[PDB]
Amino acid sequence: AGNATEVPANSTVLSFCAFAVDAAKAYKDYLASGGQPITNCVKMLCTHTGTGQAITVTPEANMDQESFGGASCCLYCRCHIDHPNPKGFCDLKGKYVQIPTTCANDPVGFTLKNTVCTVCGMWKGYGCSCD
Amino acid sequence: AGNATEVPANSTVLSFCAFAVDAAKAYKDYLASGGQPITNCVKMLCTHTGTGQAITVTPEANMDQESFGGASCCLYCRCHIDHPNPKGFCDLKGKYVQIPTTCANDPVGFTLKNTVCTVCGMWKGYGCSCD
Amino acid sequence: ENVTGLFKDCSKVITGLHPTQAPTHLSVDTKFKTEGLCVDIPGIPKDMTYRRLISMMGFKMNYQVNGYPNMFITREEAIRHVRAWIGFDVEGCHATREAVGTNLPLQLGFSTGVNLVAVPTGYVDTPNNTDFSRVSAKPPPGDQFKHLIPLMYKGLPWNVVRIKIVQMLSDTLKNLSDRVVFVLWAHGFALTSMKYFVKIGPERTCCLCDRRATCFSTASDTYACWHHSIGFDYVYNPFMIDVQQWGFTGNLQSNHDLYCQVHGNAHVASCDAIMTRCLAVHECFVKRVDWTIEYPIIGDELKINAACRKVQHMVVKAALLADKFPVLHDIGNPKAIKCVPQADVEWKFYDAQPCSDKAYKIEELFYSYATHSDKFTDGVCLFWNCNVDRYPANSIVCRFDTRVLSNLNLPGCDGGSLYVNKHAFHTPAFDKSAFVNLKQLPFFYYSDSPCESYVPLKSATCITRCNLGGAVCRHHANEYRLYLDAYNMMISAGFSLWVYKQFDTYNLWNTF
Amino acid sequence: ENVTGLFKDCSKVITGLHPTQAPTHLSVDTKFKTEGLCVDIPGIPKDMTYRRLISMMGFKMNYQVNGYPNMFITREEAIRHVRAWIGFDVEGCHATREAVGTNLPLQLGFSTGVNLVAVPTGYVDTPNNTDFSRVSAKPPPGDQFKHLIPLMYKGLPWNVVRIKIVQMLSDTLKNLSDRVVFVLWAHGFALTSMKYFVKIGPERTCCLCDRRATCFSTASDTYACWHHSIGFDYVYNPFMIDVQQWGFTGNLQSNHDLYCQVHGNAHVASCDAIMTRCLAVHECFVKRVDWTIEYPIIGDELKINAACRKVQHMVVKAALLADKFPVLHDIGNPKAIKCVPQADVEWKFYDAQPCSDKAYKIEELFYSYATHSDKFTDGVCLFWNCNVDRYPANSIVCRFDTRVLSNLNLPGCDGGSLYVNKHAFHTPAFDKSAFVNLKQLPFFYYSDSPCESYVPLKSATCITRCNLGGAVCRHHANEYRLYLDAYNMMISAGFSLWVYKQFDTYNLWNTF
Amino acid sequence: LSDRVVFVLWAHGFALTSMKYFVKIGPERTCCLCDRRATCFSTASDTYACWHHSIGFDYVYNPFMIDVQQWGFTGNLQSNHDLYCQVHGNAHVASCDAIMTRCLAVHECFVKRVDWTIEYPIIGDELKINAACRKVQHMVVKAALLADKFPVLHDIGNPKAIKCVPQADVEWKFYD
RNA sequence: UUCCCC
RNA sequence: GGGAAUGGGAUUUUAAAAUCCC
RNA sequence: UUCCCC
RNA sequence: GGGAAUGGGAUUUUAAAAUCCC
Ligand SMILES: [Mg+2]
Ligand SMILES: [Mg+2]
Ligand SMILES: [Mg+2]
Ligand SMILES: [Zn+2]
Ligand SMILES: [Zn+2]
Ligand SMILES: [Zn+2]
Ligand SMILES: [Zn+2]
Ligand SMILES: [Zn+2]
Ligand SMILES: [Zn+2]
Ligand SMILES: [Zn+2]
Ligand SMILES: [Zn+2]
Ligand SMILES: [Zn+2]
Ligand SMILES: [Zn+2]
Ligand SMILES: [Zn+2]
Ligand SMILES: [Zn+2]
Repeated sequence: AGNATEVPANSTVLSFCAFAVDAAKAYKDYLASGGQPITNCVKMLCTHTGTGQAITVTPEANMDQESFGGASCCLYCRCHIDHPNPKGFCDLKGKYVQIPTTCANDPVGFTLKNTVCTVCGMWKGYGCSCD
Repeated sequence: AGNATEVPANSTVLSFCAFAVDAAKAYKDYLASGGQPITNCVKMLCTHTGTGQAITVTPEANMDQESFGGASCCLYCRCHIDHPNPKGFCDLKGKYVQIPTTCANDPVGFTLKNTVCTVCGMWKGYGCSCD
Repeated sequence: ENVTGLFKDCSKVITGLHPTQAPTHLSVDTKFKTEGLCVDIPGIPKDMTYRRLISMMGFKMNYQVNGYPNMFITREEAIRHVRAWIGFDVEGCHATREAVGTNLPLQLGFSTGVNLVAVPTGYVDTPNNTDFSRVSAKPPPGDQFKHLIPLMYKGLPWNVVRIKIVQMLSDTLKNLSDRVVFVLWAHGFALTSMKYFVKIGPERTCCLCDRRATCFSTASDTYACWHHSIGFDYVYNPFMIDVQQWGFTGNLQSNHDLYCQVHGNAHVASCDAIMTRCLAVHECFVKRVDWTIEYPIIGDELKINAACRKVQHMVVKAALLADKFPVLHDIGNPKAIKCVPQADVEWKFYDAQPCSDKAYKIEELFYSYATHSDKFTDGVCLFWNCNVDRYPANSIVCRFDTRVLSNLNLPGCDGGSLYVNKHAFHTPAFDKSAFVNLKQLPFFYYSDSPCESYVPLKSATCITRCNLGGAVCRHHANEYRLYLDAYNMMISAGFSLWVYKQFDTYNLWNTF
Repeated sequence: ENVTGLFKDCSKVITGLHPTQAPTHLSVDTKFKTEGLCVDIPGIPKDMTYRRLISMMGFKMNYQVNGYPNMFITREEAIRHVRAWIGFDVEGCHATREAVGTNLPLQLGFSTGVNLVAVPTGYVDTPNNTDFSRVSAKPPPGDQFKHLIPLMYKGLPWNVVRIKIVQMLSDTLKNLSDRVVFVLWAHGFALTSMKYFVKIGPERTCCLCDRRATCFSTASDTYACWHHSIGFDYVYNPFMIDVQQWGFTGNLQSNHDLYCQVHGNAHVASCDAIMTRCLAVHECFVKRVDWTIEYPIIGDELKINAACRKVQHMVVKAALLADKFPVLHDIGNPKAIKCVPQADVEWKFYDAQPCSDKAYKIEELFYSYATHSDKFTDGVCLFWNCNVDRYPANSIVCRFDTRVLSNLNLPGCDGGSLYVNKHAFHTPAFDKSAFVNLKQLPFFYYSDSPCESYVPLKSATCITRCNLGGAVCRHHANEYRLYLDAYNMMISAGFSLWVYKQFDTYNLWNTF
Repeated sequence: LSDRVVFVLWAHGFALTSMKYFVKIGPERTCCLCDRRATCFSTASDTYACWHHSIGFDYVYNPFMIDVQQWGFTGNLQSNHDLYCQVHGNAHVASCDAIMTRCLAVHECFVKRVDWTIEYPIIGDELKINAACRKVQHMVVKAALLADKFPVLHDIGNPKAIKCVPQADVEWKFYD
């Protein structure tokens, strides 16, 4: 009964981070020790002619970016745990997230380590230019 | 008790259009949002050497037409609701309806959208030679 | 198996239908099927006199259409629209003589308290069109259902029933909400009955105002809100929640009785609707107050909120001048702000848990009369909107009467009430035995401000130094009327004020 | 590609998720999948009311991170922390009627004897977040599980269950160890239940002292030990071992009944936990005492050892001086250390099992009354901490009472107990039928040292030269008090002293 | 409240079968510690007591009862009770059925009209409350008539023409 | 319909 | 696999059935 | 086999 | 009268069956 969601290659890192007090620190430490990134994300087939903004409602990937489904790029949605936001809601779920093609191998880690500039909606240090 | 007459795959749309004020609009909006058409229609077997009229007493399909029972291609006969006809009677029921082969995937929608030619007796734009 | 009970043929004819008459492939007769298709046989003429009952049981309202609202909503939206909650139950009857295999709505009950009995009516399949007509039916075979036996001969045509439903819903909800939420226990038969009086579609606007359309008329295709729904027969775009889907075991009464004792009388549709709404209110609201959820203003909430503060200021300012206690105890105040800053008295604050106040000067106090009788033996105590088992003899108490129902005070669980002013507060049942040590507070106005000037004020309740003479100025003549209106509004909203038995106005006359 | 059962979608909805809402590529519906990727179809809306139960079964805790300790320890390491062992067993219920395919914790039991019932609660993927909420569930089918049917109506919320778990663990373990080792029989559902109340991370320290952190509080983001864990709601960094991985076949009851007759009553969680810990204790300690493994001095161990030494010296000296046996058999002592070197008696030494020394210093003796009753007819036998079925009528015996449980004496297998005093000794169950030829040793003091030297002593059991006078000198008066304290400590620790029936103190009184 | 108990029943068959377990009968007795009617019996001491002195007594002695269904009712208890009352419900629970039975008896005996021919004993504080009501009524009517000087006072619901203040300058009308 | 025993 | 049980009363009609109450 | 609804 | 459901995993043999554990 029921439909499977995950692949065996994610069994360790998702079991680890679902038990930790600080799942972001746990995932960073798992990666630092030679662990492999969370796989099985939802990548979009798109024309790569979009505006290149970080989080959109449509796949808006630039030629230097790849577009993913948001719920697959959130560690807390991936481990089915509480979000550290005060409201408890997700900023990625229900949206499309554009990850640079150099960092597209680990989108879950990228969405943890980076942040979005407010005035342009770009990833800071990746396509953002306001200074 | 009783005899089951419907398939589970039709459970959603038939529950939708039964409650809707405008079932014809509701079906088209259901189709336009990614829903699958109505299945389980009655399909006739014949030599495909008929006259080709839209509605007939007997199966009279052409080479490029397939005959269906008229009760299965009327949306209101499927949803068991009021016909918007002037006296509430049905024009398809008690007759055999001719659906073009390319449109045979959604025979209910074809009967909703299309119309017949009163002076030739066949579908407008789909075989009628008077225009 | 690849079958459903939705649109099931309940007729007793052993044979199927003709290919030109059968609505689906599972409805066609066996004599016509050949290699998965159907072949026209001239030897079997089509039936022109049959009547076949169709089952309306097994609806699935899980459509995802772009411009259409969804009938079933999440629990958070129901908590938001608790003012629109109407419990709903249906008791049914079984088709017996010409058809077996479906149930028909018999008695429809709502949490408002009404029961509407309908003639057993079904959707029969005729060779021309589906006919909505009366069918033969019997009460369910059970002792628990024996009270439904007379109602088989006491029903109304559905044209009357659905117009009465729309009238009752509009008259209940027009001053509370712009929609209706149906609180159901098992939604299957509820949806089967909703098929008789509910229509859906895209969102609309009332034909006479800008409100959301809640009703639809079939005589003329017009849409209206609750306020303009006279003569309208259908409910348009309602919302619903199924309570049994919240992880419940057993039946409705077994779960209601764990939390409430004032509702009973099972298998009556109105009573089960009341039980369903009571269980939902208990499950969603009797835990604690949530200040993250805010409710819109539908009436005199602002005037009530202002009048409560005005009375709380004036009563304490008069009491601290009447007897001049050196120290007072303020209990139940959410935040550490004294009602009268100008008072030369030692305020000491106590509460079970403050509303995240930074000032941690409030002491812990989980009050109970048998435990804290010696806690506040000296000085005047303050219990403003604090609910305890019993108050001591030296208190000043404001208590909300849960027996006063209004637009702000909805019915609650186990005799309590849901007071919705700006948030939702569930208040336990009112008990007068908690006021054995106190007396009802009289009305009086007090002020010390200087004044300078259609009948002038002539009342002995205006305790002012201006009133010591033979006349009172127009400033106090207007402010006394303002405070009289504020006090009247506060006591009309359901608030009762109690003071210690030694209180009197004469000492206030000595404050000048 | 293969899939795993972890995070399985147990909901009964036939379709998949939107590409913006699916957490993985397997969750997205087949509408959008194309060429190994996904497509954003413009017309299809995303679901906003779905409630998808997620399976927490299938965790793998085989991570290897530098700062993070591992939960599953080896049995060589668990033997060193036997004082932290707590058996743990969970009973479960099956999700039903809104989701099928996962099991939820219902009854949690521990070797301490407690059982905690929780309401069936699961993790539900919602379009905003993951909601930890009560879900529909049923007990498993089968006769053996019928006693789980009443437990569906008496569960507690999980926020209370984990508070009670932390309280019980801290109360049991605050005077035994600085950690917890969970003794499990099948770690699958044990881990699935530990998801509800266990947190992991790097090694921390208590907020109020320098002890290891064993508990975590979400309400304050703080860590505490067992002594300071009041109000804490999670167990932080626990350890565990699976006994079934040690090569067992069959079920737990089958393997436990091979060695133990005391425990039973399977399928109750606390009883199964007791059986699991009993089986682990049997597999680790019933074989033989391992002198290579030492244990920390938790409390009063050195005092009890000194008391035992003093009592043994006094009673052996008194017996040898009073009755003048020709030969003393120090049975069960591999060392030739004489407790009284100057006694005019020859000494023989034996061992119950052969030691590593192959010299002829000691002789083998597997004593039983049915085979060695007449081998030591003459002289006296010193049965100090040697367990036999029955003792001869000429013995001085010290025997531990396994029914006196303490911090130094833990429950063992088949009625015995595991006594941990610098080493772990498993002692068989105490029976009073082994002392039918002996009598309880009276408390007394004897002095043979010279009497060269504040309340005067007035007890007649002080067999000394200065007792034959007005008062006992303050040297012996305090030494008698020290020996009385040692005797009381020793006999409170669980040691019982027995002597041959013809022992009398009067023969000592003729020595002076 | 009283010196006896009257059990209000709906079907006295199983009620009597249950009363076999806890009811004793006999000639009329008196309490062992006072001159009140005996309502309880103790088998452990063969003594009789009233309600005030029945600590530890195990039987109800000489009770009375009435069967309401013998008053001409047809159908079940819930059917007849629901014709007049909407407060009580929850049938087949014994306390709820007892409440419904007593409610139906009260409706059949007292909701019709007040019977002035039947008098009841003064159990407590009734005369004080009557005098207090008289004094309060006199004071408030006198104060209102002196303050506002109404031309006519309508003593609605009082069949007697007894003026609570005879000297008031006002005309009086009386109704029933 | 329900229960007990194996 | 073995086995047991399915309450009490009233009324009417022709031992049985029906109705009603508990 | 079990539960819910009538 | 209407309807729903009957958990998880491992191993072996030829998708299915069997065995074992929970
Ligand atoms: Mg009901
Ligand atoms: Mg177990
Ligand atoms: Mg009863
Ligand atoms: Zn997220
Ligand atoms: Zn920027
Ligand atoms: Zn039609
Ligand atoms: Zn034409
Ligand atoms: Zn309007
Ligand atoms: Zn209630
Ligand atoms: Zn003034
Ligand atoms: Zn500490
Ligand atoms: Zn054991
Ligand atoms: Zn001495
Ligand atoms: Zn008496
Ligand atoms: Zn009543």
